[PDB]
Order: sequence, then C-alpha cells, then structure tokens
Amino acid sequence: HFSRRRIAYPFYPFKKLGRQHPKKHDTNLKTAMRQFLGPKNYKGEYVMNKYFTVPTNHVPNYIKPDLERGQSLEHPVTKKPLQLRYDGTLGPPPVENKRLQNIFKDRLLQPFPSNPHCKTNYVLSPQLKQSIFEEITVEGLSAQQVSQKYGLKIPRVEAIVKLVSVENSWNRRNRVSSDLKTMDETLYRMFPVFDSDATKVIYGELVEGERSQYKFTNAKVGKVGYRYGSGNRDNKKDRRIGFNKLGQMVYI
Amino acid sequence: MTCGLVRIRLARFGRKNSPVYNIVVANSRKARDAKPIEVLGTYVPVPSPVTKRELKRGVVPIKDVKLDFDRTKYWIGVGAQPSETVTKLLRKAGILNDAWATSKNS
Amino acid sequence: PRKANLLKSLARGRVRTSFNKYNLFNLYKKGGVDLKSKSLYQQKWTAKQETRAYHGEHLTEKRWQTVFKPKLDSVAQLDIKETPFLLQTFAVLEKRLDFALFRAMFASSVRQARQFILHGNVRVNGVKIKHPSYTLKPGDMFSVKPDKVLEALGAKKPSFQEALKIDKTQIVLWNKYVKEAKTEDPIKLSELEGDEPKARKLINLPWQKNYVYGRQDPKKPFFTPWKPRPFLSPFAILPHHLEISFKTCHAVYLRDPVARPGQSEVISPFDVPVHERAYMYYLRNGK
Amino acid sequence: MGKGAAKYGFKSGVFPTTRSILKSPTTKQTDIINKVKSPKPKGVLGIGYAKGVKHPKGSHRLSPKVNFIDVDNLIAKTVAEPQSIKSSNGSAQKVRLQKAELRRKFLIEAFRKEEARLLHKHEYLQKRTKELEKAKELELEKLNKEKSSDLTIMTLDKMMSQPLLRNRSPEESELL
Amino acid sequence: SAYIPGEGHDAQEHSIVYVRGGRCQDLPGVKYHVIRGAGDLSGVVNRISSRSKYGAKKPSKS
Amino acid sequence: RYENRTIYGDIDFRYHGVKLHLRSAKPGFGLRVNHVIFEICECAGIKDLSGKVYKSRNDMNIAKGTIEAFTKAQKTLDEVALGRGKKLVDVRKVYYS
RNA sequence: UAGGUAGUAGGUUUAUUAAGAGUUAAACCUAGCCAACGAUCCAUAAUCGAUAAUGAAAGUUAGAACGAUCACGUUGACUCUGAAAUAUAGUCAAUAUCUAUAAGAUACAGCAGUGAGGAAUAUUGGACAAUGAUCGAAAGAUUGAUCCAGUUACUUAUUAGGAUGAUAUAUAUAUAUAUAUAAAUUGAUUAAAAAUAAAAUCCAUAAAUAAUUAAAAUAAUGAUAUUAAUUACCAUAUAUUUAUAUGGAUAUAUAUAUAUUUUAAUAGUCCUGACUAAUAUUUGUGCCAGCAGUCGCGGUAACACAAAGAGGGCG
Repeated sequence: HFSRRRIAYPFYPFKKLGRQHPKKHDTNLKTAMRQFLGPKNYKGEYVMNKYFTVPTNHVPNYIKPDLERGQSLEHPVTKKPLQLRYDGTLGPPPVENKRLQNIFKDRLLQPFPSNPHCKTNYVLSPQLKQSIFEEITVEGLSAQQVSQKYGLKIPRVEAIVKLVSVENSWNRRNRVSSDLKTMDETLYRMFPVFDSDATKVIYGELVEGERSQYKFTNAKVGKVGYRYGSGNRDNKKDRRIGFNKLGQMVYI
Repeated sequence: MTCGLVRIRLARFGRKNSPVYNIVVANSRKARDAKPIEVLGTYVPVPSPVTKRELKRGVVPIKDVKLDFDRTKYWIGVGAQPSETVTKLLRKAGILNDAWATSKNS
Repeated sequence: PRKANLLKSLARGRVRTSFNKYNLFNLYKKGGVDLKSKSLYQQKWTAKQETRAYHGEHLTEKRWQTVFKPKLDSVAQLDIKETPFLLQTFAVLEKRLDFALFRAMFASSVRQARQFILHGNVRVNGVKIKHPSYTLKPGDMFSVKPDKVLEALGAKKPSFQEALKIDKTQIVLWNKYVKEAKTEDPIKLSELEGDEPKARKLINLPWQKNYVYGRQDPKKPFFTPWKPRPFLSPFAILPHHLEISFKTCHAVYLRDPVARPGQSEVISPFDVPVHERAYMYYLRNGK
Repeated sequence: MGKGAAKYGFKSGVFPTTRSILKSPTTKQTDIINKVKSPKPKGVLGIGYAKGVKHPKGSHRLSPKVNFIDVDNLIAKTVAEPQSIKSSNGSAQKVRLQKAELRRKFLIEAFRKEEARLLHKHEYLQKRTKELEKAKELELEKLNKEKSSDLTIMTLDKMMSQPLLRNRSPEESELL
Repeated sequence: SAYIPGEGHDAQEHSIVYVRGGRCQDLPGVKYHVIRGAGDLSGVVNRISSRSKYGAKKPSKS
Repeated sequence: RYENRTIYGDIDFRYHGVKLHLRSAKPGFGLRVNHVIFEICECAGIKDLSGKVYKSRNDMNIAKGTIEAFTKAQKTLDEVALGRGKKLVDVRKVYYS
C-alpha cells in the first residue's frame, strides 16, 4: 500500500476493456497507447495523432497531453480536434480542451511534459552563421566583443567558425547529400531562431643527415620521471583509461 | 659496453608493447629498477606517432624523453657509465662529445 | 543487457533516451514519479528506478556508481529564479560521447548512438573514436556518418512485399479517385514481386516516377524517399552546451553541462526532486 | 589513494631526493663563516656550553665548524688541466682524453652552478625577504588608518586612562 | 554441531563434508551449517529454486 | 531561513532526549539529514542542510525537536545585528558566485 | 609477571677496534641503575610508505600486490676470506636423503615441477629481440635476472545489434483507407497481465576472406606472433574526410556500358511478510515437511515452507 507501485496505467482516464472475447487475450496498457495512437494506415504509419508528422514554422511540437488531458488525435488537413465516440467512430469533442488553445507563450519550448527547467535552444539563423563566418575572416573583431556584440556565447561564436568553414568545405565539395539539402530545412523549422534584436625540447641540432626521431624534453631532477610505487589501481575499479592519439582506448 | 662502479641505466616501468625505459643513474651493485641514485628522465621505446599525414611528410614520430641534460653532468663528470642508448642520446643531444662513440656496429 | 521486463514496455512505465513510439507512449502516459506515499528509501528507489532508465540506461550500476561524481557544476555562468542544482546529477553522462550523441539527435537511441560509435560512424575532432564510453570535452566536435544519421532521422526501408502493398492499395485509391472523378488501372501482385524494377516501372503515379514507395532507391537501405523518422519532436531537445549541425550531420561538445536560474544543460525529463532522490541514493553509494 | 599522497596534491610519488652537486657550505659565504663561527649564545639555549663546567677534554667544547669548500679551488683539486700538451700520438687516446676533460668540465660547471644556487639562496631570497618586511607592514597599513567607525570602540578610553592599580605610595604605606 | 539444509540428506556416519557458517536459530546448539553440495552430501532433488544455497545443477530437460 | 535555502548557522538544540546537531551547508549540498528532518525540511523550504541525532533518535521527538531548533536556536542576521548594536554582512553575494 | 639488576649503575685505568661505550677482554673503585607514566619476565608479530582498503574526519585495518627496511636460505656454533659477511662459503657438530663407501655428496626459501598439508593459489613453456648483469682487448659467450607467451573470471576494463514492429486475407496528391472474411497463444473477466515480448521485415558489423604490415630497434637482430592495427580489385596521386580521373584487375551479351569476397548474434543469479524494491494471482502441504541476518514463519482459505504465473535486484 504505502509503496505498492504497480502498472503504469494512463494517469488520465482512458476507455477501459470489458467482457473480452475468450480468444481476445488483450491488455489495458496496450489499448491505452493504442488510443494515444490512431487506426494504423495502409502505409503502416498513423495518418492522425496530436503530433504525428513534424512541425514546419519554428514553433516546436512537444507532447502536451498534460494540458489536453489525453485526447490527442487532431485532423491532418483541417488540423481539427476529434475524440473516440461510444461505438468507435472518431469525432469532435463538445468542450474545447482549453489552455491548449492559448498554450502559455514560452511553455511551447518545454520539451519534457514535466521538468519546467529544460527548454530547447532556438536554432541559429542562416544570416547569423553566414555573417559570422565572414566577420572572422575579414577582421575578426574580438570574438569576445563580437559575441557580446552578437549575444551568442564566446565559445558559441567560435564553434560556429569551425562549423561554417566545414559547411562551406562541404558546399564546395557538394558532399551535402540531397537528403541534407532538404532534411536540414525541416530541422530549421522544428525549432525557432535567435539573434532577434536583444625553447620547447632539445633538437636544435642539424635535423638533416641525422634527424631527432628520438625527440626529447628538458626537465629538472626531483620532479621528473615515473615514481616508485604508485600502486597501479589496475585491480581496482577506477583505472585511468586514456585514449590513443591514433584512436585506441589505452591505459594511462 | 658501458659498465662501471657508477652507471646510468634504463629503469623498466612501462607495460607490454611500450615498456617506457627510465633514464636513471644507479650503482653497478644497485639493480636496474632498484631505487636509482637519481632519475635523469624516461626514454619511450616507441617513437610517439605523429599525424599520419605528417608521418607521410618530413615529420617523423618522435619518442618523448624526460632526460635531464643538466643533471647528467653531475654524474658524467663525477664518472657514471650511461647506457649505450643514453650514451648516444648524450652524444646526439650534445650533452657530450659524439666521440663518446663506442665504435659499435651503429 | 537490453531486455529486462522490456525497455520499450508500456507496462514498464519508464522513459528511455530513444525516439521509439512505445517509449513515447510512456513519455506521455506518465505523471510525476509517485513520491507522496513512499518513505525515504522507496522515494530514493523510485527516482533511481526511473532516472537511470533514461539517464544512463546502457551503463551498468557498478560503472555508474563509479562514474557518478558527488560534486556537481552549477555555478550559473554570466546569466532571480533558483538554479536547478541537483538537475546536474547525471551531467557525467551528458559529458559522455554516446549520451551526447543522442543529445545531438544523430542516433535514434543512446544504445544506437553507442552502436554508431562502435561502427566508427562517430568521429570526434576528425578522429574515428569507436568508444561510446569516451567522455566528450569542451571544444570536441563529434560527427556521425550521414547515412547513419539518415537511419536515425529517417524510416527503415520496407520489405518489397510491403512496398507493393502500399502501392497496390494506393493504386486502388488512385483508381477510386479516377472512378470518383467519373461520378463527379490496378497493377499486378506476384508478377510485381518477380522483379523490383519491373514492379517499380509498372507502378507509376503522379508522384511515383516508376518507383515503389519506401523502396524508391533499392540501393539505399533506408525508406525512400527518406520518410523522416516520426516521434522525433517529442524528444527533439537540443542542448546549448552541445553544438548540433543536422545539415552536415556534425555536432560539437561546446562545454560541460552548466545549470542556470531555472535552467539545466542536462536534458532531464525528471523533476529536480526526482533527480534529488536519485542523487541522494548515489551519494551514499546506492545504499 | 594514500591520505599522505592526497596531502601532497594526491598524485605525489616518492622519489630518491637528488642531492645537489655541492656537498657542503662553501667558502664563498664569508657571512656563513661568522654565521657558523661567531660567538654562540651560551645561555638559556643549550647552544654553546657552561663556562664553569669544564668540558670533557678531547671533545670539541663547542660545535665543530663545518668545513667551507672552495668551489673554484676544489674544482681543479678534483679535476686540473692535463700536464703535457697532446702527449698522445694515438687518436683513441686523444678522444678518451677529450671525452675525459669533457667530463671534468661538467663537474666544473656543476660546482659553480650549485654555488650560484647557494648564492641566490642567501642573496636573492634575502633581498626578496626585504620586500616581505615592507609588504607585511601593508597588512596594518590600510587597517590602522582611522576607520569611519572608530569612536564606537573608543568610548571607555578613560577606564584604561585611569590607573587601574597604583598599589601604595612609600609614606602612604608608612602611615598604614 | 552442524545443520543439514534442504528437504533430503545423505548423512551417513563417516561421510566427509564441508562445514560452513550460520546459526540454526531453533536448534539451540548448531552454530555451524554444512554445504549441501560437497563431499558426500548431495543436492536436494527437483530442488527448483535457490538451488546454489541448496546444491543443484540447472535441472536440464529434453 | 538564510538565503531561503538553509539554516543560519550550525546548531545543537537538545529536545528532551534527542540531541540534534544540524549544520548549514554550501548552496547545492542536497538535503542530507534524518528521514524525518528531510520531510520537515522538504515542507519548511530548507533545501541545503546536514546533521545527526545522537542519544535517542525518537522519530516523532526528532520532528518536534527539529521545528523547535528552527525557531529557538536560529536567530536571523537582523536580530544579531540590531541587538549587538552593530551590522553583520553577507559576503557570498559580494562575490556573485 | 612486582619487584628486577650484579657487568648490573656509574668511576677510573689497560686490551683490542677507523673509532666513543661494560662492547668485549682485563684490572681496580664505588653503589648504583630500572620500576604501577608498568620494570624485569612471558606470549604474539618481520617493519614501513607519497602502497592498498574503509570513512565525513580523526582514524581503523592490511601487508597479496608497488616500493623501502630488516632477517634467513636445514639447524647450531665457529673460522678464513675479504673494505664490508659468523657469507646459500668453509669448518665441526646436528637432522634427513644419495654416489654405494670418501678426514664423501646433497639440503629447490632461484625457475619449472612433484608428494604432503589446506577451503585455496599456475607451465617440468619460448627467447636472449628489448632492458639490465658477469666474463672478454675485441669477435660474442652466459644469463629460469628479464622480456614474452601458457593456466586460473582472483581483480579492473571493455564488448556481447540495433531500427521497426501485436494477425492474415478478399474487394474497392490525397484523404477519416474502406468493408468483408475469418482465425487470434499464455494467463485473465477488468485497471490482470505475459507482451515489442516473440515473428517476418529490416540494417549493419564481429567473425569468415583476400590485401596488408606498421611499432617495441636497430647497425642488424622482434622470442612474442595467428603481430597490432589497417583493410576491401587495385594502384596512381588526387581532393577535404573526400572525390573524380586514369590505367591496369576484372567485365557480359554480342574491347565497355558497368559489377567489383562474404557476414551472425547469444545470461544467468538471488529475492518478492517487515526491515528491504518487488499487488495477478494460484497451488501443495499441514507446527509436518522446510525456511530463517533480524523480527519470526508453519495446527481450517501460508505474501515467510515447495512450486506456478507475475515481478524486483546484480550482471
């Protein structure tokens, strides 16, 4: 009782099951999700579900079955709300779900339908990325000042520098698969857009006819090479698993 | 070819494949890995691999050596016997005359 | 190591780091982790039994209990609301490459992210890192093979029979459209199954240029014309500490997750108290 | 991890200490001379001895002065320049002689470098401690200056100003 | 003094066994238990669960 | 409450037999105290405390004891100041973590 | 274990000693010295760290492993040697085995390995290629140090496959696909599931196959070693991870217009009255039979025994 913790039956009320066919052999948790879903289509997907396909206008479409109780089968073309009727014919509701009509403004950027502290960061605009790539390779006014000048965080703008340059390289090489040539457009429209106002080692010797493959490093006795002891915590469960420059997990 | 009362050897602390040698100065009686008189540095057997493109170019993988050039002096002078490798290292690093050559097949 | 009472189990009311609809059902078919009739232990346990299933599902308990770091990073960088501090409990996972790959949405699940890394599809700073255990560091760009990203952000190629069924039903609908137009040609079956091009050429529609739906490109083993993967927006969370470039299928580890007044870089679908109970449990080494 | 290691920045690692090539205080410290020679305080401190107590004869009554090695003087006493010129007419012999003087020159440098280490130890650190003397007086520099609110504490000055205990005057006791 | 666990034993005077730790709570004397699975002691039959503690190899099937 | 999260200063109120010894902790240190003190702290607001109960951990008494500590041995900063005739200060914000 | 101590306590003067001292040896004085803040005596134990474990910290434990110190090489003593050894030597004795009778030889606490003891701990391996060590002017000789592999889940670590999916039929851009034909397992009579669980689809890689070939080391020499990796017809270098272009490799029908080896998947184990996460029930038994850290549980519907379903742990 004080703990119990059983099946995760939908928190919201959902049409249950009764006097099942002896062969029906069915489950409630299945019918529930089944209603969160809509009569499967030939194509095999679900022509209708509050959020079946994908958004297309910078406004994200995060699950809000909280505000809308549970009914979540809007029309594909008329974007018109429906609900399941006694016999089993999809049809409109007699009461506006409320709130879902005037969804709290910012709330739209609240991915999880619980944590009120996780918010999707609006995508960056093409112009920002374009203008930003040029600013560096033109004068590169202090990224620190330019980031302040452009809101974006200091390591934010600098990250774009590498991305845009790589994007440009890809554009020149046209590597960008016809897929990305479109897919990206859908991502650009699943989230919003920001920027709206608001003397080192020993080797000085002749490196020709000799070479310092056996390169070195100067140091001072006392604080230098390996130590006698350092119980190799290799039989313990916190070993130092460094990664080879080549690309291989390698022990410290 | 480099043995005497005071010597400079390579302590073994590296694992398999890459047993990083440790340029250490120890007495002849003292064992190689036995706490040496002083640790000049560590000489990796495998040259630290450089960028594969750099490897294709003039750049060559270079072993990382912690050898303390100024420190060996106190020993070279007093009179230690650096391992042939260390001997060569000193010769190549300019620590001592290249003529410290032992005229081996090298 | 990937089954239990089911990872995508409507009965197992636990969210996973995935984009699957059985996992999605549990995203919406769930209220706050029940914590009003439980004692400290049961309160801690419910949290763990729930946070882990999403925050570090693949990793083992022994590993996590060693990976979890008591001290957390929450100093709100240049940014009054209260900083969700204990929401950075599983920040170490967000730091990990495999977890961050799901955050970059270049893999359907963190498990698929691990596989993509294992395949060598994941390359960090141009280095083909095949270790999902690797922990990404500030300024570490992590890129996944575009085809793998397409697989993660696109539907899978249907069986040739399924493609024919979709077309033949659509062809019947097309015939109905023509018949309805009259009021206002069916293709074969076994013959179509004989050869994919034969069926593709025979099944031609205004949109179908002599191809079959889902198998428009036989060479591609992904649905064609790359039907975008569904149930993506429900889990479409893009971290500010993780740069993401779907266009180039590239991502960059900008910085370690940093909590801010009413904001946490950690993508946590669990409440701060839920994270708190789990965090408290791990603080005493899962006691 | 050893709680000891932890104290020394966790990662520590015990290492045989590298003794400086200079083995003893040098003659290049003519103040160290009197520093380790000038009269000892034979008083409360055991340093020194008791004048009345006759020390056991055959024993240095006071602490023996540590010998001050002359770096340059010894340098050659240890390794002086060969007497003949190229007495050798054999190459290997000349190479061994050169390899040789080469090893002496490093010892010559080591002694001088170690002396320089001792020199700055009683020179650079000394003039760097001078800045400590002046830098410390800065602790009370900003503090001693009258702070806006100092009248509050300075309110019972009379109590300390008044003689708390004046005992009794000579005649004042006499009458008693 | 030991205690034999499981429902079925092969206690034959002069057998050799492997003694383990544990109280018998009821038997006010047996402060040491024995292992149903070593020496001459056996493994309960059809023992379907907790087999290890009670000695038994995955009852295999055809 | 101090900074609306933890107690003002380390306390040691002894209620009947229970000897509670709660200590204020840095912002972040979660709720680390006896189950009961946790639920009181959960409802009071304290979200950063730490302590221990010695002689007699009388569950209920711990609860009466805890709220008694919060009201008896937790003088706010103002009081300390007005009373002593001075003004104590807060330095953590003067740094803006 | 309450009194201990007579070279003991100190003093002086000799012997020897690199050398001070009852340190020995010697000689002679004096009466001390230690002790209930534990003497003397007995028992146990190799010691320790910047090593390992546990905790909040003080600490607490260990002593395998890393490394430092000691001490011993069957026992005892002594002796020579020798800077330094009561030397894993020698000497004589002691204990126990052999050449088969020596004023003999051996003593595995060097590496393998055997028997024993024990709950319990490995190959009668390969190489001197590396790093050292001894001999030698050098040539290079030796090296069970050492480096390598073998056995052993003892430890750590990493991997151990995703995506998608609750039937199957027959008819008839989009969009409310639309009827019908049925069937349709394990529970179950509804908030009682098992169950996306299986299944086909689907997608890869591990491996399998060519190709390959780094680096430990070079002057050469690599024991390991089926090398590690890379690696997919190739070079050729392109260009940017990448690409096109060239020839050869290989290409059919009748030289080129392209192909360009193949490819999987699989967990147990403990618990489910409370402590302590584990509600879908049911069954058998009958204070027996068993379980049980602790509370206890078993005599007529046992959540605690023994099971089934269902489930929760660790992996």
